[PDB]
Amino acid sequence: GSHHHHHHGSMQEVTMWGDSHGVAPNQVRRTLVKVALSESLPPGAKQIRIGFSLPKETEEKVTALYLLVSDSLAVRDLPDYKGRVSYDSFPISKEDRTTALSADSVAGRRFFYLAADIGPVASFSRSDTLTARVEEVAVDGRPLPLKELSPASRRLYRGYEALFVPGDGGSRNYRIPAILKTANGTLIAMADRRKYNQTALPEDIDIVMRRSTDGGKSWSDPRIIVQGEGRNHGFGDVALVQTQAGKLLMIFVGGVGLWQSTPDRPQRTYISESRDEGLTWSPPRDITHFIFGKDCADPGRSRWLASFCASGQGLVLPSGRITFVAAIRESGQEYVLNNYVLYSDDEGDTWQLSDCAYRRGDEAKLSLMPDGRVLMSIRNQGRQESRQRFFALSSDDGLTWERAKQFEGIHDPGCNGAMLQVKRNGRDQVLHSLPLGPDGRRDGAVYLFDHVSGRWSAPVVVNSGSSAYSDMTLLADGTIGYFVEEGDEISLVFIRFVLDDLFD
Ligand SMILES: CC(=O)N[C@H]1[C@H]([C@H](O)[C@H](O)CO)O[C@@](O)(C(=O)O)C[C@@H]1O
Ligand SMILES: OC[C@H]1O[C@@H](O)[C@H](O)[C@@H](O)[C@H]1O
Ligand SMILES: OC[C@H]1O[C@@H](O)[C@H](O)[C@@H](O)[C@H]1O
Ligand SMILES: OC[C@H]1O[C@@H](O)[C@H](O)[C@@H](O)[C@H]1O
Repeated sequence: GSHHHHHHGSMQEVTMWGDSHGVAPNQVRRTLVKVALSESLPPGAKQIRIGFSLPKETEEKVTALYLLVSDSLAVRDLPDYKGRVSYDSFPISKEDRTTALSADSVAGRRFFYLAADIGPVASFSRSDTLTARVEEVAVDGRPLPLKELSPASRRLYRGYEALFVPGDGGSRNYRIPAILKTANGTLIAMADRRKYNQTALPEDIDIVMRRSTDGGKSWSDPRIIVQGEGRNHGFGDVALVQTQAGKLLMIFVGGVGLWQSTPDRPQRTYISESRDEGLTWSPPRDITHFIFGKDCADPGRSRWLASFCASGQGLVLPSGRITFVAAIRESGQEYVLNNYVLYSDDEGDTWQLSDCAYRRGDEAKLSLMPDGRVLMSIRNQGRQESRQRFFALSSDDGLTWERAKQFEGIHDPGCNGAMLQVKRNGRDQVLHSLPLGPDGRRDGAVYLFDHVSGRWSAPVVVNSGSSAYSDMTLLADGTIGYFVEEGDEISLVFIRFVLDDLFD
């Protein structure tokens, strides 16, 4: 083995991890440091003592400390599991720097969490972070060597909440975030309820929603909107818009996997609408026949094999044209997709396709440029070219397209993300979310592209660690809502900030 293992008895081993998830004001029992014993305290043990450090700056920002003890070693803050993780909570005065528990109180458990309640104040600047470190763990007065695997650094944001966490509602997993703000200010958050594992269609997957009518301060209980009915009969990959008439429209796929779809046995595209701010939804309407396959009225598309619209959001143009970008498989000989805009000029009654927007594309998004042109951002799938994100432009409201290399300059490890057109210090810019990588789904970042200089900013990492798909919206009061896949076993996390919190 990698280490020398002695033969004079059993050896307890202690591992610790500092936490780096984001936080927000007033949150309760936020983990700062996790400590794991390799085995239960031995039968004759009487006490464990944990000593720690916590800088004045962090002390000033918390209202209370605790030691939590659990039989489970959890990834996220213990309240995020809604009781599915059992734990006891032992208060510590915020000024103290040591705490002790009897072995009887520990009751055989191995997992300890130094946690804090967060106060009401913050600057939200890049440097506005919370930290602590466990400095000693002693059993019956005998210290143990600590293996430190990460430092603690929790950034304060104006809002931070995991909206879908593994195990919620009985679903093992969650993926594929979509966020919509309506004109009346309602927030609709949807996801794939990946009930048995984290894998894609053709697994059995449902679509789930939560809603907020207070700007994301509080969220409704999750509701299953579309129920999967078995393998090959699931649903997922939601994108959302609100039409000019006010109705909400969700588009999604169901059925077999993307690469299993064929013209005669497709993975289908469905739409559903809500006329009451997402409280109720119409039964899913299959619109596959407008796109491809056996029932399509255009014989030139009746042998196309598959199509899916990119999860997250579409775009409703000033004209009222409703758009989503589809990635379409035109040949069964190749694992290649081409992008086309799927659009409706009649509030979703009928749907048409643009001319081809991008060859060898993948999930793509739209945004409205200051002068009315439409910008497409296309996922780079298969490490093409220089591993950069791809872009294209339309000046005819999405009907025809030309590649726009002048917008290229950010790396894409091959992942969905989102755009917002913003104005900052009088300048028209694009905010784009993607993982930073490089070459992997790590470090969820945002970048600003300055339209006039044609240059991208350095990235700002919003959420360090494993990070994948993201969607973003602009709240009415100027805040940005950023809805991201955090972690290897994903939770979908809604983070609120203003641009100056990240770029100032
Ligand atoms: C309908 C469908 O399959 N959607 C899935 C897409 C596509 O497979 C790829 O974009 C095709 O290249 O990719 C994911 O698996 C991914 O990369 O995390 C998630 C998403 O659920
Ligand atoms: O023996 C039980 C142990 O409990 C500890 O708290 C103490 O510091 C040790 O000296 C030892 O007495
Ligand atoms: O107010 C009643 C509702 O009626 C619907 O037709 C419309 O989509 C909504 O935006 C809302 O107007
Ligand atoms: O990598 C940093 C973090 O992001 C994920 O990977 C995971 O949930 C955490 O265990 C941690 O590893």
